[PDB]
Amino acid sequence: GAMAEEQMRLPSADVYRFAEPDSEENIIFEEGIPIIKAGTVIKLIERLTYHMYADPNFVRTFLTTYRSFCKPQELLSLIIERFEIPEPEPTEADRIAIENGDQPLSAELKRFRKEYIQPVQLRVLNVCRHWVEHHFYDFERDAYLLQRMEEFIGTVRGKAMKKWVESITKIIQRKKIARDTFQSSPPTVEWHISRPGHIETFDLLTLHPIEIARQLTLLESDLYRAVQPSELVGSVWTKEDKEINSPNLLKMIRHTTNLTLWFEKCIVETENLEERVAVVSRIIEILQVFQELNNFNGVLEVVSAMNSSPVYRLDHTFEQIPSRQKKILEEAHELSEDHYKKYLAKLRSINPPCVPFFGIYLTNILKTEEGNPEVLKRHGKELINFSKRRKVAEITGEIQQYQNQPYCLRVESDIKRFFENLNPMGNSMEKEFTDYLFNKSLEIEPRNPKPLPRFPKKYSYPLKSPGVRPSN
Ligand SMILES: COc1cc2ncnc(N[C@H](C)c3cccc4ccccc34)c2cc1OC
Repeated sequence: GAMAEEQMRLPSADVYRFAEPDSEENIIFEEGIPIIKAGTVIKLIERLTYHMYADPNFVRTFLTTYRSFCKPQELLSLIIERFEIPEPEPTEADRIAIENGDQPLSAELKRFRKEYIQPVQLRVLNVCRHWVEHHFYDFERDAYLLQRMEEFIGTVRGKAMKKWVESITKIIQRKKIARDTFQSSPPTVEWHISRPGHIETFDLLTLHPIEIARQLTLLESDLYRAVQPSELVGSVWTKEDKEINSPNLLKMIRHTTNLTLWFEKCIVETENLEERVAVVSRIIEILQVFQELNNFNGVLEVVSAMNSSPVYRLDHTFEQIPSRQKKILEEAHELSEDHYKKYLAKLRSINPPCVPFFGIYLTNILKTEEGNPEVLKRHGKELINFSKRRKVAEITGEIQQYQNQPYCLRVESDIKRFFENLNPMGNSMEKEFTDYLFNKSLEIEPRNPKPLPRFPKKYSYPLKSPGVRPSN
């Protein structure tokens, strides 16, 4: 019948793997264009380059997430095999015309070429164009992958495929060369005790708190904007090959660790109580400027530092902090309460520019990865859970909508370098250092009923803050 006629027009399974009938044993949809819930790698590839209709949403999500279930080298091989479609044999009337010496009719072959081979091959090139344009990192990481792609794209003889090879060749040309401006007047760079150039005197209390907040916001904005979606998929930042797969993500996390621990270090290594109060007060001022700038990443780094085991227990220090600053810390902490309800409402209400709290995306992605299975079972056969990947991809999409928000703030190279080079842990491991920090906390403020000892001053310069109002 017509169902068999439609199927038998496609190539046979002994010579082509991407043309078997769809069943519950190899592909399932959710509930227009149907959304793919799960399937085999073969069926995913077929639907990635489906002949009847274009599916740009599935292409975007596939190329973002595929590394969680398929290697880059394996993906190339599959789209090559998908491209290399075998043509059906001519009919008996047509076949005899060849050995006689005459041109056949070839109506079934022309229709197959028109409505299958050409459409499928068109979609494969669209995937290649999307791959090189939006995920070039794969090709620069694995040089052999690029040679194969260039070799494949080089050997595509076609009239209708001429524009696609030209466009794909244009992008690799740009990406090869890509290896090697304010709208308003930025405010004047602020200084306090440390002079411009005197980099050896740079410190928490010697730099201006306004400028610490500005330079950290510029730094963190750049780090936030550098993170690519694929770095977050499949928990690849916690796997063995984390440094190659998730370098921008790891830079973000390590900065957060180093800044947070540096705040804690600054506090507990200031053993004199009155000096430690000035240190804590200055960090709260830094948070106030983070809040002015809508650098929520920054705000919650300060909250983390203040809520840490060595700092949160310093009752004698926080007694001397003015109620106004206590309230600022309370309201900052309140952002995180009830699954970040207040934070999320604040982030949606504001206009650009901002730096979103990065930690929440990592938390939610880790929950999705751990909470959903890697594969679904149907009739004994395991199928790749694509909905799991799409949910992770949807979270990385939220990250991307805040990645084009540059600040109207001038960089200070020396202050930038200071914060880029922070190494509060030194040559200690993290657990060792955080044990040291808590042991330091116990020394400076012993647990009751032990007495509170006095300690000498370490700072020879004035501790009064210049405040957080900028000059004008
Ligand atoms: C559920 O337990 C908590 C409730 C909190 N409620 C409000 N704020 C917190 N943290 C802020 C950042 C903060 C830190 C340290 C000293 C502060 C002193 C006065 C005002 C705020 C302080 C909280 C922290 C908690 O555990 C860590």
